[PDB]
Amino acid sequence: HLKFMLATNICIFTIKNKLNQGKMCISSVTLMELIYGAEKSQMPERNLAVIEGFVSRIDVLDYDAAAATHTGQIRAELARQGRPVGPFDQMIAGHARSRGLIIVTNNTREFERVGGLRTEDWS
Amino acid sequence: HLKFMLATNICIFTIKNKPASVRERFNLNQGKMCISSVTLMELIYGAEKSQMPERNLAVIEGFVSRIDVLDYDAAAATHTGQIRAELARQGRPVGPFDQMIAGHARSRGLIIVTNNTREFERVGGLRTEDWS
Repeated sequence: HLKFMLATNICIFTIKNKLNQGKMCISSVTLMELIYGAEKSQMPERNLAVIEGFVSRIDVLDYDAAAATHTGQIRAELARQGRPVGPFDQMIAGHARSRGLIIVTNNTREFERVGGLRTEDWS
Repeated sequence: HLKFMLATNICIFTIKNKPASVRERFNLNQGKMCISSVTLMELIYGAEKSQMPERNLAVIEGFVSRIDVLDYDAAAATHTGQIRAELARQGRPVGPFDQMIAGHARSRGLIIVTNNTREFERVGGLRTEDWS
């Protein structure tokens, strides 16, 4: 039973070192960011290989109609507040909220603005 | 059955009947079109930020019921990451959401229908059409 959705930065911290098993997942949106980071890195093949290994340990959730609907709502509400958030961060927030998941992030201030969204900082 | 993935602006053009050539072609192709859930997100955002959220939301719901909504999955994400990295290398970036639609389409072997096409024409393995 899934309890957490790890933000992209948390995935990176976990990989680089420098917690729960079976209860964690990522949005497919975070996978996209991870792939982009590896491929643009100095060692793309090696870093891509690492990501396949990371992904095999957690669930990757498809970004579905529910995730999209929550995201659209969040984006409209944020715009009203003058509260900017990254486009992908907004999608991860919506996905998490759509799934009743805790979003784990080292940016608890950025995701704090999404109403109905619980956050933890494992940094 | 699915052959096209409609970009967000094309959906809007279809809904508004402006330019009316898009809806014309939309009707030619019933049963062969879909959208990414990413586009649904953009559509919902547009409704909810408007002055009449409930009415515009209903419009989106009515439109979407006529086409398939595909979930943005691991393959879509992976093609997107790669497309994004390649555009970056070439120094020709595109909007954050647009590239996700491009990646979703390529991951599914679909034609992406869009009023741009210059932004995506160079993407290998990705076919594009303009209904404007």
